[PDB]
Amino acid sequence: VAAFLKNVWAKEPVLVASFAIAGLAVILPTLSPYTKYSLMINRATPYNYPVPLRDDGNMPDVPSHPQDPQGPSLEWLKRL
Amino acid sequence: TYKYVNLREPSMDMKSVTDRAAQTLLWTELIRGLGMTLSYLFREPATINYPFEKGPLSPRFRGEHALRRYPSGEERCIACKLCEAVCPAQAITIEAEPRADGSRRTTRYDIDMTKCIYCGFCQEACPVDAIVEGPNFEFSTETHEELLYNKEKLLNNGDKWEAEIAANIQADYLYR
Amino acid sequence: EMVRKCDPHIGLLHRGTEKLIEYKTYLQALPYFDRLDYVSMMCNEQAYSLAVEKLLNIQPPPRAQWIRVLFGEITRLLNHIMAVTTHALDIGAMTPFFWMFEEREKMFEFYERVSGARMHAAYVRPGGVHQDLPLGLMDDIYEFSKNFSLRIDELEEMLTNNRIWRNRTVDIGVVTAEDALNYGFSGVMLRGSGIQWDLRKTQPYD
Amino acid sequence: SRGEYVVAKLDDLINWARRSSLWPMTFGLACCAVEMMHMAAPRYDMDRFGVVFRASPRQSDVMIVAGTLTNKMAPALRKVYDQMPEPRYVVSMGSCANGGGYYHYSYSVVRGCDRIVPVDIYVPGCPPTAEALLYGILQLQKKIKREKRLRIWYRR
Amino acid sequence: MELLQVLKRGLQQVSGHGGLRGYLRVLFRANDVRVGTLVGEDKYGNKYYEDNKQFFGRHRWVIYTTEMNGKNTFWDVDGSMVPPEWHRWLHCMTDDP
Amino acid sequence: MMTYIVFILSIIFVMGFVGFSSKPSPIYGGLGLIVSGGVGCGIVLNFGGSFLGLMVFLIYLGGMMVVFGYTTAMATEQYNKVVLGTFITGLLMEFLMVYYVLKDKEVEIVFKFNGMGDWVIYDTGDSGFFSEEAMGIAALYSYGTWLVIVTGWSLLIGVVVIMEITRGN
Amino acid sequence: MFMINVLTLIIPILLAVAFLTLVERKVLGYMQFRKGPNVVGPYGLLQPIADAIKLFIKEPLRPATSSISMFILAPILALTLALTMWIPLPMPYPLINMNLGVLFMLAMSSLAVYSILWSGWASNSKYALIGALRAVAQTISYEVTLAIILLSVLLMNGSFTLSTLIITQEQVWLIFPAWPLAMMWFISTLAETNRAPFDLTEGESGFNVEYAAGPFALFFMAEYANIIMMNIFTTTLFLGAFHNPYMPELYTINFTIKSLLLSITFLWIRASYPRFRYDQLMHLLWKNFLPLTLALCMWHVSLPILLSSIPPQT
Amino acid sequence: MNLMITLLTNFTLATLLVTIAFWLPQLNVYSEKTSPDPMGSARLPFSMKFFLVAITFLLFDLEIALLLPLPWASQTTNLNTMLTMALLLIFLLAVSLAYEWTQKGLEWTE
Amino acid sequence: MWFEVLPGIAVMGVCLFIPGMATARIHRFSNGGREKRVAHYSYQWYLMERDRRVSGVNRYYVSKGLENID
Ligand SMILES: CCCCCCCCCCCCCCCCCC(=O)OC[C@H](COP(=O)([O-])OCC[N+](C)(C)C)OC(=O)CCCCCCCCCCCCCCCCC
Ligand SMILES: CCCCCCCCCCCCCCCCCC(=O)OC[C@H](COP(=O)(O)OCCN)OC(=O)CCCCCCCCCCCCCCCCC
Ligand SMILES: CCCCCCCCCCCCCCCCCC(=O)OC[C@H](COP(=O)(O)OCCN)OC(=O)CCCCCCCCCCCCCCCCC
Ligand SMILES: CCCCCCCCCCCCCCCCCC(=O)OC[C@H](COP(=O)(O)OCCN)OC(=O)CCCCCCCCCCCCCCCCC
Ligand SMILES: CCCCCCCCCCCCCCCCCC(=O)OC[C@H](COP(=O)(O)OCCN)OC(=O)CCCCCCCCCCCCCCCCC
Ligand SMILES: CCCCCCCCCCC1=C(C)C(=O)C(OC)=C(OC)C1=O
Ligand code: SF4
Ligand code: SF4
Ligand code: SF4
Repeated sequence: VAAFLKNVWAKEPVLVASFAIAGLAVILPTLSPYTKYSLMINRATPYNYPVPLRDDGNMPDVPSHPQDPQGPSLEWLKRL
Repeated sequence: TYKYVNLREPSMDMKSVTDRAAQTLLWTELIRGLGMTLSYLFREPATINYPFEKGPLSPRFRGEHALRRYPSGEERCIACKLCEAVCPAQAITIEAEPRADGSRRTTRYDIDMTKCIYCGFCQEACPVDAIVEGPNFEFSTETHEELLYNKEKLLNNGDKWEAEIAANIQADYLYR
Repeated sequence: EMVRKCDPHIGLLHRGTEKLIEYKTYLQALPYFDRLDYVSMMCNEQAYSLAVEKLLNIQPPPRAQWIRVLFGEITRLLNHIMAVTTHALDIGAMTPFFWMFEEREKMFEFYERVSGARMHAAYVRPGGVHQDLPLGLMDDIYEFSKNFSLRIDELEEMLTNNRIWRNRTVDIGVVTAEDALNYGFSGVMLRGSGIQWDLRKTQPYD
Repeated sequence: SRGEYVVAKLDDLINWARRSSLWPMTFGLACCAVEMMHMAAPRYDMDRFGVVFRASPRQSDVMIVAGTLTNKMAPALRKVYDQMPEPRYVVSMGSCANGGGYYHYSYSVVRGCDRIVPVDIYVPGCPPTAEALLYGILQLQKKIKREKRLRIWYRR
Repeated sequence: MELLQVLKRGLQQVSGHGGLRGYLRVLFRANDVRVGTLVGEDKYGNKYYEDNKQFFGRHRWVIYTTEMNGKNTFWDVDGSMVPPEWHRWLHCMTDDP
Repeated sequence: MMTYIVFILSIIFVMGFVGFSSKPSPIYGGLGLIVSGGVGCGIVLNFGGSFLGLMVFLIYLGGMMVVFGYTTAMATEQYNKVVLGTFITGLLMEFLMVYYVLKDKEVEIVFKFNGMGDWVIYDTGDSGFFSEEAMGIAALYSYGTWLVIVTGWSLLIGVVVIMEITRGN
Repeated sequence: MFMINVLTLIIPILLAVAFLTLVERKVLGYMQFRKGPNVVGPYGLLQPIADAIKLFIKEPLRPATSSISMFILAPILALTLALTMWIPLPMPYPLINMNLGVLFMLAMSSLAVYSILWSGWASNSKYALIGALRAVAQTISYEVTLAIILLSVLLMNGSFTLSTLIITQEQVWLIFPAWPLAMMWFISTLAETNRAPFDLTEGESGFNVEYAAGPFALFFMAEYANIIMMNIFTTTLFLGAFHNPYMPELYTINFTIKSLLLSITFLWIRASYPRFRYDQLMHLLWKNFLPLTLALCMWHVSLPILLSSIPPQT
Repeated sequence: MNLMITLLTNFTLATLLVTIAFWLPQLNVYSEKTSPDPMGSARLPFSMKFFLVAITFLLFDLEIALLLPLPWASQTTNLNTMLTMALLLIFLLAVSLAYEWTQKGLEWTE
Repeated sequence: MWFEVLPGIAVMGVCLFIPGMATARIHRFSNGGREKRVAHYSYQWYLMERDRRVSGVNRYYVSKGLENID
């Protein structure tokens, strides 16, 4: 188990490097703490129009202007 | 008394193994060959500028054949036929007869420059230093028949190249 | 991709040297041996001279013997340069051909200075050598041999450790020792299989 | 007149183009091929004259016969000569190709390569030095320079 | 720096051929431009130069004449254009011109 | 006549199909199919499908018709009335169809076709800051999970199958 | 006005090809301890003109071709595909700005093997056909790794647009995060254009043995244009330069210098090593380059996700 | 518009160069040549190795066509699914290569 | 010596500098002293056509600013 790795790394180093890179690529995104940042960067990109909602009377969370305090914030993106 | 080329076992420790694997993955000896060919680019080339510069030669050089003369105008060949006897390619044809004053002189002396192997046996078998192999080598012709020398052509070559043939003989005759 | 049969057809350079030798004297037959192997001139001359001296029951003077061995070794350098560089040129590497052909031209200059001809010297003759060495030749030989170590080192740097070069040679044409002996091989072909044989060590000359 | 001047200048142009880009093929038969290789060495440098090293037989201009032409080799030499595109030139190197040389009276040697192919330049020697073959190549260039093809075409 | 020495040597090569006209003349005739000590000249007009700092082979050279025996040799130079008394010196068979 | 560029390209497409479908020789059929594929990629590009046309050039022509001509070079050793006859009659039906289309601006063979230029069917709006076909293709890894799975399995099985049947044992 | 742009693109390509022939001869000469051509002109500056005129007044071979159609068509395709792979190259502004210029280049490079196939089939020699088939197989087998490497490199770019490739390298060179891809890409482009140590057709019949000297020169000119184009593409991919939008000459001079250095590196490679065997280069590709290319492709897909560094789509 | 103008210009320049390269020595009247491959009239031997490497290239090219939209597809919101599908596709590429490797598929053209 | 390869490399460098400089100068000249506008997506093309329609000269690089509004 231990001498096998040394022998196969002395004999075929290209395959050892390929399998190691593959294992890193397949186990690292599940372990890194920055994948959620990629998720909420991709979902916060404004491709299409933010269509407004008709004010019935009960939406305290929805802002009435872009500069209003309520609403989603991208300060985490500006700092990171 | 003998040595063992290519009988070096490879070491199997981790240092040697990682060195060989890094040499495999990063192509070290290929960079070595590239770099040394680059170093050979920045050297002065060994090319001489022909025809303005000529390669070095020696007084023993064997080029075009010539017939010499004594320092009184009399030609040196006395028709002894040793040069045509020693010629390994049979390139020399000699015919002789006594001339008007009874001297033993050739009436025909042909050398086939397409048969001759330029071996210099004739100039060393001559007892009177009559036939020589001069220093000229740039005598390429456009026709086969221009390479079939008679007596007149060889005498003209001797009269043309005497001022160099005599100096080469003076430089070399103590080694013979 | 795999070769099943090789039939080498030769005879395109059969000049008929032996009959012409039979029609001439020994001194006239010496340049035929000069022109046999046109990269190993003085070695063939030395073999002919040794055979004729053996039949004539004479031996050359010691200085002629030392001159013969020195020019045989220069001839060996010429032959090995030509063989290795042309082998690499046929495989595909072309730089060492020029790199060692410069030194080949220098050795040709040595030949011309001692004999008057660059290739076919006709220098080694039965009984010794035709002419003595001119003054100042051995200093040039010493300088050339002083730099030839670095020349061999640079050829070895270009060729030996290359993976592309060794991939074309590591397991090609493996010969066993008994098959090398039975097929009449000699020299480097015998020595590459491990057979410890050398005519300069086992049956020495001058 | 104007036409003779035009064809003279065009003849000079095409002769300069042909003589300054001579691509040789070499028949590596014998000793003289080793001397050809020594002319292709760094010292003499055949390439610097526009004369490349070992061009293909299907695109070469000058064919060099360096060595002995035996009876078993002569039809192959003629077959190679016939496939060359025009303008083609032949240079004979050394005594074996000039007239037979050492092996002139042999039973299996063609007495000169001019019995098989037309030959333009004869280089004498055994072997002729690299200087001598370079001189022969430059003399061939001089021969190409004084060609008069377009003037002959205009006058006919 | 040491590039200025190389540039200055090139400028003396331009000046040592008697100006740009001679420089271009020797450049297009001999395919070379370096200057050396004039060893001598012969009856036909060939000029023989030497430069002992160059390596063995380039340390002696000849600039051919432009007319030899009634033939225009401005571009048609020949290796057989050297008389024998200078032919012995040029091919390094001797040290004395 | 410049408004009829896609129509002219379609005419060249069907003419090349008539030419290679007459079967003169397998290599000439391959050459005609290559030309027809290039013209069809031109049709797709002029319709707005840059990615699909470049897929046609990269995979159909540069990657697959190479294999077809490569196999054609390993058979059909190198060196008619029927070929010329079908080529002539196919050209005749094609040009008769073109004349009947352009003379009356309507035609019916199996379905009803209209002889106006094909610029009329286009959409008058813009797609914003993206191309629609690229987003549709890019949704393969997010939406088409099942399609990816079945296509990749079929490709691997095809590799296994080709290795199986060419062995001979 | 646009035809002036087309002409000033395509005529300097031919001029650069001829002087590439001269430069390669001279550089190989100076690397082999000798000189290149210096007799025909001042330092050989007139050698390509003389060689071109000689090749264009040479006698044709006049073969017994099986098909004169593809015999004509193969140099047509070779020259057209050599000249058409320059129009989306940013210098720093491409002549034809393409949204998918990289994949357009891949399509043209994949289409380039039909010249080899048709030149092999048109000649009556069967050994010429076998050599053409082997060359085609090597070419497509290296197309595979070209495509995978380009796909994996483009994941740091975000699109197929060639002009964005300058914007990506505004901070650092792309050879820093993708140097194994750079080495494999360089070797794959070296084997793509059939150059040493992969030029098997010169080692022991070419695919164009029966072609005349003129069409042979056209094929060789197309090959050299392919070499220059590939080196410029490699420089754009991995060695991007600083582009001032007010002074485009800075980018033009910078990438010209870098691409000339890369082409001189091509000539440097061609005179250092022996040639490969056919099976040796097939082993080098299918068993060495391909698994590492696949591993690095998976690594460069999964890397920008875990680094929160997805490049912008537009 | 400009693209097909450039394409036509490149095509007509190539065909002009080819026409001049063909028909210019045709105006010469050099000679008439009779001329009466190492193999004389042997049939081309069918090799399974070249066909096998061609088909392997075709199948890998198809999976490359599948892999091509990854730069566009990385911009999706469903990043876990896209990453899993991409890794699965390249893993299937690797598995097909390994199956070709183990069953002596890459043999004598390795 | 080795610096004699430099004339050929210089001619090649000039012939490689020519197309990019010509392209940049032609784009700047033909677009009114500005860069050639990139239209990769239909929104940028719609802005192109709107600017061409608002120019009043049928020419997309003749851009009018605050001098047009009342
Ligand atoms: C564009 C920029 C410049 C590019 C370079 C240009 C200059 C250099 C030119 C070199 C010479 C070129 C001519 C020869 C070309 C042919 C030879 C050749 O290239 O062969 C390739 C050789 C061939 O290998 P091989 O054939 O020697 O392999 C032996 C295989 N057996 C035993 C089966 C025979 O090597 C490769 O293919 C390797 C490619 C590059 C690998 C890069 C790996 C990067 C590091 C990964 C991580 C490693 C650590 C371990 C894991 C850690 C994980 C956290
Ligand atoms: C799980 C990770 C992700 C996996 C999917 C992605 C993979 C990416 C790389 C794809 C590679 C495809 C091709 C693989 C072929 C392997 C089989 C093989 O070639 O076996 C033969 C070889 C011995 O060679 P031979 O039989 O002589 O063949 C002629 C060449 N010399 O045999 C060998 O050389 C031995 C090969 C097997 C052992 C390799 C061990 C490598 C270990 C590296 C460290 C651990 C990495 C983490 C993953 C776990 C690996 C077990
Ligand atoms: C992008 C840039 C690309 C550049 C490409 C070209 C690079 C190299 C440029 C040229 C370099 C120098 C060339 C010099 C050639 C020789 C000139 C000369 O002096 O020729 C003399 C010769 C004989 O003259 P004669 O009258 O007989 O002499 C007796 C007087 N004592 O007379 C003759 O031979 C006749 C006249 C010949 C004149 C030749 C002039 C040079 C031709 C160059 C062609 C290409 C020019 C550039 C094209 C692209 C740019 C526009
Ligand atoms: C209506 C009137 C016009 C009719 C048509 C003619 C058009 C012009 C053709 C070119 C000029 C005609 C004269 C050609 C040369 C004649 C003089 C000559 O032979 O000069 C020799 C001289 C070099 O001397 P050389 O013998 O080589 O000496 C070696 C050194 N010891 O050589 C030199 O110094 C260099 C000679 C250079 C020749 C000119 C440059 C090449 C040709 C350029 C134009 C054609 C090609 C254009 C580009 C095509 C694509 C590559
Ligand atoms: C033996 C026969 C002769 C062989 C030699 C000649 C033919 C082969 C060599 C030339 C090959 C030419 C290939 C042309 C298509 C390449 C793809 C293409 O056009 O891409 C560019 C562009 C798509 O990119 P994109 O940026 O999205 O478009 C602008 C978006 N704002 O797309 C556009 O800009 C689209 C522009 C309008 C549509 C153009 C259509 C061109 C004509 C049809 C194909 C012509 C070639 C036919 C023959 C193929 C080979 C046999
Ligand atoms: C428009 C036409 C331009 C001229 C044609 C391309 C340039 C000439 C290439 C000639 C050439 C040279 C110089 C050359 O050196 C060479 O050897 C490698 C060739 O291949 C055998 C050549 O074809
Ligand atoms: S040099 Fe030799 S072959 Fe020539 S003529 Fe003299 S003896 Fe005869
Ligand atoms: S050996 Fe001398 S003297 Fe005797 S015939 Fe010959 S040239 Fe004359
Ligand atoms: S002429 Fe002399 S050197 Fe040349 S091949 Fe004949 S024997 Fe050898």
